Amino acid sequence: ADFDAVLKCWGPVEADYTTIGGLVLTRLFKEHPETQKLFPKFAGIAQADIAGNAAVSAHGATVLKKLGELLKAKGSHAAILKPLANSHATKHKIPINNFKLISEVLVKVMQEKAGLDAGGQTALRNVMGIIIADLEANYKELGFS
Ligand code: HEM
Repeated sequence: ADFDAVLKCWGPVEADYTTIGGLVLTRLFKEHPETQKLFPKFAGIAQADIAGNAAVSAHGATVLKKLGELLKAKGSHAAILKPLANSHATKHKIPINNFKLISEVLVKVMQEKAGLDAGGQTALRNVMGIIIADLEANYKELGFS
């Protein structure tokens, strides 16, 4: 049910993955500046320059498309989630806590831009908690605690 609650507000997100994607990453980098340094292509870009950066927004669209494709799965997502754990642990080298940070940003962006109400905020936290716990379990299988 929590997946359905999120999907009932996904329309504004999917309508403009570039704009919403850029909002998410801009906010992430502003509020959690250590996360910017985990993107070598973006690390060192002055904060004031991020909101207008088309490459940042394009990457944010990639992220949100993948999250959309994890929703329109409603829990049965191992063929999507295992590769994401693999690349984020072994290629991008992203500590697990950073997924919690981007999830908090997404909740706020959806509250502001997508009509996600109090119950929907809780639903999204629940869904992101499922996703993050699966990433973490996969990280452990790879040797990353
Ligand atoms: C649930 C949230 C996230 C999703 C859905 C997601 C999704 C993606 C996807 C689909 C890609 C491209 C394919 C791949 O490399 O695996 C990617 C790349 C990447 N992600 Fe994530 N990601 C998430 C969170 C994060 C976080 C929190 C960080 C760092 C703080 C991060 C850092 C990266 C980096 C550095 C790349 C490579 C960018 C490039 O070289 O072009 N990701 N992510």
